[PDB]
Amino acid sequence: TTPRFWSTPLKYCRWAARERPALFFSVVIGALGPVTLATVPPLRRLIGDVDAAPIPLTYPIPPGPRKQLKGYDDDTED
Amino acid sequence: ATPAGPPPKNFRLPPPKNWDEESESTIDKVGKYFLMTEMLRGMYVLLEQFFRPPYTIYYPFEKGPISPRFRGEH
Repeated sequence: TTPRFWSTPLKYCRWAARERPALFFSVVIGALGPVTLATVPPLRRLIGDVDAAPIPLTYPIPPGPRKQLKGYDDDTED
Repeated sequence: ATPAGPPPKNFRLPPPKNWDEESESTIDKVGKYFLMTEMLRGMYVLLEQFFRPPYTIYYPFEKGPISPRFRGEH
């Protein structure tokens, strides 16, 4: 009486929603993970929702040679 | 089991209905299951009783009713 998935895929899906709701919708929620991983970030780019840059978690050492500053030397003390 | 004579009209039940033939929508079926609608309704009944007057009397300062026919100590 229970439908078979590989012969009639859609009929099985309706039965599982109605007769095994906890198992069926776990698979549906579990599959929404990958679905939003494919839809939203492309969607967000189009609307202009840009990703924030990472915050610094270490001292941000400036790239390049040292600037050769002249100021606040020892003669400036006192 | 049945009385003698012809079977009572419509005594035989109709055949069982398959899942496919149930006259109730999936959204309602899924909603009641996950939301526990009939359990919520039963809880709501208790709140209605929570605000109704209690039946308790404060014995021995108050007494329950007895009749002139009441049979106690001889």
